Amino acid sequence: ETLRVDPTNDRLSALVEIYRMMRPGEPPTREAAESLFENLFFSEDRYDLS
Amino acid sequence: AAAQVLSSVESEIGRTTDPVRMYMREMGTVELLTREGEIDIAKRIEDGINQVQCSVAEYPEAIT
Repeated sequence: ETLRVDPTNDRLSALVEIYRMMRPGEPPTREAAESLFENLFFSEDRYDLS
Repeated sequence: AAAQVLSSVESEIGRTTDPVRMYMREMGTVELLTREGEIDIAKRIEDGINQVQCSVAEYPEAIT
């Protein structure tokens, strides 16, 4: 039922909304949002568990 | 079509107030112009101020 309210279908609009929430007012660019998404969780420098 | 980006984003700006984002969003509109913008703009300035120095002739008014 959550999927039924999922507005998107593509990877790209989801990435857009993420970039948006974290950087409001700016327009979207692909590589920006992509590098952002991956560096929040998959960059060893910006994320560590100890 | 950068003003069109302003249109949409402003249509749903998240009540932004930072002028930093505003200024960068504005200056990102007009794109660079290289290797002939320099020269042809200089030659337009040439045309203007040399139209002036042509105007600088024949002053019975400004006899000085």
